[PDB]
Amino acid sequence: SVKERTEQIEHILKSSVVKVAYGSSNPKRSEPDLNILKDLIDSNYVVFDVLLQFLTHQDPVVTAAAAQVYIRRAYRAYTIGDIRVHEGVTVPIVEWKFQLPSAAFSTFVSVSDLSYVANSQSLREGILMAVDHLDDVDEILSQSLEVILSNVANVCVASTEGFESEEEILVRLREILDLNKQELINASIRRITFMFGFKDGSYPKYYTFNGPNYNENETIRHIEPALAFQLELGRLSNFNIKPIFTDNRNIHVYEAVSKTSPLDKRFFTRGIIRTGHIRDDISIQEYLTSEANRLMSDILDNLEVTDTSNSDLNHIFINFIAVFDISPEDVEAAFGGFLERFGKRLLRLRVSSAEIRIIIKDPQTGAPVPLRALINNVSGYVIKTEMYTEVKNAKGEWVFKSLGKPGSMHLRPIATPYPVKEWLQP
Ligand SMILES: [Cl-]
Repeated sequence: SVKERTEQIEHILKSSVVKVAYGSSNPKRSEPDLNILKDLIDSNYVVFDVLLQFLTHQDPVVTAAAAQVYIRRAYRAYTIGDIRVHEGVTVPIVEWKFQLPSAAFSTFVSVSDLSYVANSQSLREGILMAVDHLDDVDEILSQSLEVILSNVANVCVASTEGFESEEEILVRLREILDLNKQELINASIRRITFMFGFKDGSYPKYYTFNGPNYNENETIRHIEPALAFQLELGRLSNFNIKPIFTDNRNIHVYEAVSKTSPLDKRFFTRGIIRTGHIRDDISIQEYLTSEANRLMSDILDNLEVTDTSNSDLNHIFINFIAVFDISPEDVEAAFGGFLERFGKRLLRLRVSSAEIRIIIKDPQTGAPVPLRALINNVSGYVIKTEMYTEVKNAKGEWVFKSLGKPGSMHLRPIATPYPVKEWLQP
């Protein structure tokens, strides 16, 4: 598939550009047909693993249809405006304008910086720039910013040949930052992101640095900031969070300490399952349960290497991003006995509960419907799985809605931060 989709894309991009029949030559600078690109933007399969390489595609005319797809699919939670394909000193530059609505996503003025609050009255621009190699950046960046804390810059980087440790790429990027610092600031760039594509099907890496001192935002290291909501970080707001980096980049583990009570330590792992290919043979239900399983294995191994000293209510959050043909009952099926298979490992590790998020193609409407399975180890006697949908309530906030008989969180708002151990308060 990684081959097939890598090719599948090429045809879709160039087919968006091409406007004319054989022999007559096509227009030098022409807009791409969004009806034709739409089926690549609104796709349930992964796209970002295979797409970045086409931003430094040879031709500058698909490069721009590549850009749009990226922007238009990263900013699925935003109200996107219009996009201009500019032309820099060297490589092209793409500018999109955008703004965020008030129920954009499950846990509700920006997605990645939850402290960016604005009134009922706010103006937000973004740059996309492709580069070929990290050395290219410094020259490109300053000129690029000129098309002018509220803006956003995403920089793609087609190669890092001649680099070894991340950490040496990190302080390269820090150099590049601290040399353009005041110039980034003048473009009111709130958050800039370097995104390194790949070819064998690995998911891009992401580095993001914020604010006036462009220090790295560790908490959203390998996720496009626009989609960081898939991590649902807001729900950790009663804890001082800190990442623990891992070799699996679909996995974001965080040490949490209740601000209120330094003795309430936990680890929240939040894994993400994008999907690029399902096998013909197997059921959907069968697919959900292997990767869930896989992911929980990879997850458990990291905790069984990390120092989980006085942790207690350790928590796992698996997030599927695709849409699936399956049924709520079949979904619930798949996670029957899900943890039990891990009982001794979850026991030794103090993992008390796990939450899965799946989306279901509605049989009739064909529209996507979000489920949560909340599995709770507590009351150790048995494991209860409570199944919800997500619904907008009276107030306008997304909310759990049980599938059967009311559950623990039957109409709680999905954004509810995990409660703290209060009895540990002085
Ligand atoms: Cl993607």
